Amino acid sequence: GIFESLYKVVMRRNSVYVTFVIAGAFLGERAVDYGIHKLWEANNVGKRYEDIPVLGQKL
Amino acid sequence: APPPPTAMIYDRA
Amino acid sequence: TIRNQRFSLLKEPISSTLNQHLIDYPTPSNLSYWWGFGSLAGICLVIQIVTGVFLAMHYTPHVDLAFNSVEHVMRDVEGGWLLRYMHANGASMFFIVVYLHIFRGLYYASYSSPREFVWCLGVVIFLLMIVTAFTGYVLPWGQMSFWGATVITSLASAIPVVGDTIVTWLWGGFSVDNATLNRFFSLHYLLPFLLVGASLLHLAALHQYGSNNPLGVHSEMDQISFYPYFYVKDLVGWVAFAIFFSIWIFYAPNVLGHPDNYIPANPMSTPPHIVPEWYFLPIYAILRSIPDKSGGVAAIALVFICLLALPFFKSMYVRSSSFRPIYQGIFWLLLADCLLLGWIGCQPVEAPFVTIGQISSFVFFLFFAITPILGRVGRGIPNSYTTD
Amino acid sequence: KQIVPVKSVIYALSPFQQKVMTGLWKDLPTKIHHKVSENWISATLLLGPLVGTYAYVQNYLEKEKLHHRY
Amino acid sequence: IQPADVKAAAMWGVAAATGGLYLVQVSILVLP
Amino acid sequence: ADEAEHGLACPSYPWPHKGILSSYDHASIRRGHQVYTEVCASCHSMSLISYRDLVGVAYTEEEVKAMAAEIEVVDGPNDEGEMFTRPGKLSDRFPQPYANEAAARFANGGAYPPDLSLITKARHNGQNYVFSLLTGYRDPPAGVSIREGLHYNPYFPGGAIAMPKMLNDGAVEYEDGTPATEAQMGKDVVSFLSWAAEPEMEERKLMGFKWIFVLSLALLQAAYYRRLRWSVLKSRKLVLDVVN
Amino acid sequence: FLDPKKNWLAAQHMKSLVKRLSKYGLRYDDLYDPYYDLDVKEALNRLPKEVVDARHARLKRAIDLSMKHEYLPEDLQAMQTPFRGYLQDMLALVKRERAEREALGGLPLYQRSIP
Amino acid sequence: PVDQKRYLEESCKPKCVKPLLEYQACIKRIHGDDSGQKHCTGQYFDYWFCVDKCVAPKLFTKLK
Ligand SMILES: CCCCCCCCCCCCCCCCCC(=O)OC[C@H](COP(=O)(O)OCCN)OC(=O)CCCCCCCCCCCCCCCCC
Ligand code: HEC
Ligand code: HEM
Ligand code: HEM
Repeated sequence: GIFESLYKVVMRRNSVYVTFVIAGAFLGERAVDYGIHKLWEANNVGKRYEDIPVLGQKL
Repeated sequence: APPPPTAMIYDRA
Repeated sequence: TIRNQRFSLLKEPISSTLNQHLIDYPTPSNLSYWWGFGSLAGICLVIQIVTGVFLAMHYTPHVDLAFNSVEHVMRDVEGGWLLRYMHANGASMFFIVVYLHIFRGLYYASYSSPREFVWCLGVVIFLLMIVTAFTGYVLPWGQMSFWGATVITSLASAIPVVGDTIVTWLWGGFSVDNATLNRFFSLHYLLPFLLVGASLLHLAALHQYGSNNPLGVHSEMDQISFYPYFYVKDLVGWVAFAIFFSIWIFYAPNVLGHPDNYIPANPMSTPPHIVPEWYFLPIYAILRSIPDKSGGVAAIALVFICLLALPFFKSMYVRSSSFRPIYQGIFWLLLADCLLLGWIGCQPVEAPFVTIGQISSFVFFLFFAITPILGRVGRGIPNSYTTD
Repeated sequence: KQIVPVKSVIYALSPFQQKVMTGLWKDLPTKIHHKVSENWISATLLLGPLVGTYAYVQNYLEKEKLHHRY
Repeated sequence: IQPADVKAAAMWGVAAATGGLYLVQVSILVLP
Repeated sequence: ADEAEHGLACPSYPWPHKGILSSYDHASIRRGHQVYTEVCASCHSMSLISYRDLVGVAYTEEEVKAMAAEIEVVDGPNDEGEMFTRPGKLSDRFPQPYANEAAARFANGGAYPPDLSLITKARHNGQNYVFSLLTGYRDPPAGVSIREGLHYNPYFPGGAIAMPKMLNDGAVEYEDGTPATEAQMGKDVVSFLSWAAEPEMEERKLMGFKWIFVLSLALLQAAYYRRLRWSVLKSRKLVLDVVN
Repeated sequence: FLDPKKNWLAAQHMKSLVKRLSKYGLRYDDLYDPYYDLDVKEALNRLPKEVVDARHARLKRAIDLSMKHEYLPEDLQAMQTPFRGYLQDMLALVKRERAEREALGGLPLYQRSIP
Repeated sequence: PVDQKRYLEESCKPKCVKPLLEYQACIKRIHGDDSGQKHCTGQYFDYWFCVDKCVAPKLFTKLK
């Protein structure tokens, strides 16, 4: 199984396990942040600061 | 249904 | 076993006390999650201490600078709104968790022998929490902060012979001004460490006399080590609490407060609705319900006397509420009364709330006055229900 | 703080030979029935005073306001 | 036993460095 | 009586920045800052918001620099001990219209126009209350004739408020040609005020969403961990040598 | 005192206690903690070893069931004697001995340690 | 620059005419009295509470 394969890969020495945990934490946090950012931008279209019609017309 | 006082050991003691 | 060569680090003298009292302490095998609430209260205290230190790195205890300093923390400091919301809502969750702790103790009659010292140290801890939260709430220096400080400190005048002297001495200068602000900042910073000491004594006394269980029975037959069996249970509790507290911090951070504390203190005008924080509301309701403010202070002292007098009751043989239907109903009625009492304290003194509060406080003391009667009758039970 | 032995015989199975998240779902209807039939009285004594007092308060406030309405 | 010990020490050092980078993400130091 | 004392209750408007995933309408924040500068800054003050707070929120940095250079503020002593006025920079807070509370009360008939920085967090049901207060300048009911020098406003506690009806149709000319009406002006100014009271709302909401989701996954893991560690105890069979 | 066989409320109370105690497979006397009174401790010391051991077995079974979140099977619930007490007589004798000892100038044979 | 709020409240005026009728009944009673304190702000509050509850979503869906 995939679980047994990945176990035989990264669950025989604790050092590799801790490195994998840290790398997975970083990657997962980045992935969740990207997903939430996409969701937020989809939900709040038009209201952003970057897309207001008079952003540079006061000058 | 419950056993009588004599049908055990701790109960008899 | 002669310890010639060392086997395990946990049994070495450096980690021996920690080993015993954290890893190897035998615990009843049938504990539910309210013991997790006790551990959770400990964690809330630690969170409060850490966030408070990092907040005090930016707070100015002067009357002319406190409010703007807090707004500094919210607007300018890098991730400072998180620190402030964590501190405030963490005070709220600390009180929520301690209330659940106390009510589990009441339900399972954990105050009974031999844990009288545990219960008494808990009462002292509750007093310390009340004082610390009050003096801390004075710190932001808003309308509610200043006026609540004024009222709660000025009700200390009810002492017969030395009331006015104590009020003036605590005020430091005929009012609740800058001197009181500095005084309260120093005391708010100091008290949590006494609270840590009290918590350690609390845990030491409990560890002396074991721990109760949902059955209230002797529990030295089936006991298991604290780690890992109850560490994982406490961990589930901690993660659930973290989700709850994160709901409060990020989405509804000002629900548990009043909007009058965002106005700078103005001792000239008076806000129309002066109430303490939600977790002082039951006590405030009792005190407000009983008129003749000297009587109110006496009534608060009586509340704490009753709380201290619970453990020292006469017969009280059967402990848990699972085998005490009458006491189970009495406890649920008391909890409903406490919730109603808390709700009354936020209402004005106009009718019918005066009648409702004067009934609710009486019912509170009635609960505290009818537990020995149940204990005596229960002591009378066994020689009547015999089936033979 | 001594330990009282009982003279039992205990068989236990390793945690890796058991289903770990199925007992929560095995008997949901029976468990809901047990909770309700065991705690309905306590629920009444808890939520009874609260709801009764709330109804009384709103009722009296309605009467008072309508009476003072010129 | 020494080769295994030094291999394990190096593995723990790699783990420690990974934890350090995770705590303090420094592309400023990574790029050169 | 008590009803007028506590004021007519404010409804629940569907604000664009309400919801677990909802952001400020930044165009509306810009419009609200315009209306505040035009009509509300004559009497009210903010004193908690710097010009740099508008950079990246409603205005671009050069626009904020020009706007700050418009006004002049007093700067500390020079090499002669004298005081002087220099055009405002990108760090100065919003100008104050009155010298102090006494001058404000004297100019506004004893009533002090409150500081507007935290106005929506300093009132119960803040944003709805502010919008209703601004829009609801109604004809007083029958036989309740209020004194001269005030105005009737059902939402204000007591019914009598000290500021006159400010928001009028066509009061300002919006930059982007949005038709200025009383309701639109009120919506924009309340959006701006709610941003001013809470400039961290968007970051707070994003953090809350991410961490509630992540901690929910953690809770599932912790529950599984506890069940796994306790399963050697809960599924055990013991023989005790006793019946009743 | 009109508890038994003449009070409907007392009959209901007895029914509820029987239900709960038989449900966990306990007895009423097993609810008496030795640490609570220090007279229960002396009574349990004086009781025969078979009775004390049966009490401990019932207590261990009850705690096991409480952990597992389940009750006795209906068969063992039927074969229950919740009120076949074993401790009341010895406890009363111990209390009476204490009563006379305090009545006429005697030190207590045991005291609670200050915690 | 016709006020959306005023137009919408005028449109929803005939939705809950019952509080308005009660308010008019008080108006007639007060006109008959002409000497007392004669406020009856309660009818005013009820009627305007109903209108405000009506004009809650429509206002913002009509605003720019
Ligand atoms: C207007 C002014 C006067 C106001 C007060 C007047 C009324 C006073 C009280 C009258 C009623 C008293 C009832 C006492 C007898 C209860 C009998 C009993 O225990 O019945 C057994 C029942 C067991 O429940 P269960 O196990 O679910 O039943 C299934 C059975 N197979 O057990 C139960 O259902 C448990 C019931 C517990 C009830 C506890 C509360 C009522 C009794 C004490 C009242 C004290 C009042 C003051 C203190 C209040 C709290 C602070
Ligand atoms: C000078 C005239 C103005 C102008 C141009 C504005 N306001 Fe208002 N305002 C003024 C006074 C003198 C007072 C005090 C009234 C009193 O509290 O008795 C106020 C009050 C407010 C309030 C507070 C209402 C309350 O606390 O219930 C608010 C929220 C308020 N003013 C807002 C506001 C806004 C948004 C304005 C721009 C359109 C504005 N005011 C203009 C005096 C004046
Ligand atoms: C600072 C707040 C508090 C902390 C950190 C705290 C901590 C603890 C801890 C760690 C335990 C042991 C674990 C447990 O049983 O849950 C405990 C038990 C206990 N606490 Fe507290 N406690 C606090 C407040 C209180 C209060 C206010 C009371 C009541 C006055 C109280 C009464 C008890 C009782 C009776 C027990 C016995 C537990 C049992 O019977 O199983 N505690 N407390
Ligand atoms: C030694 C640890 C602590 C320090 C240094 C500390 C320091 C502070 C400081 C500086 C403030 C004002 C900052 C602000 O306004 O947000 C504050 C506020 C407060 N503190 Fe603490 N505190 C500590 C522990 C506690 C504890 C244990 C409690 C009890 C729960 C508590 C309750 C409060 C409350 C209620 C406030 C007011 C919340 C508010 O700002 O609205 N503090 N504390």
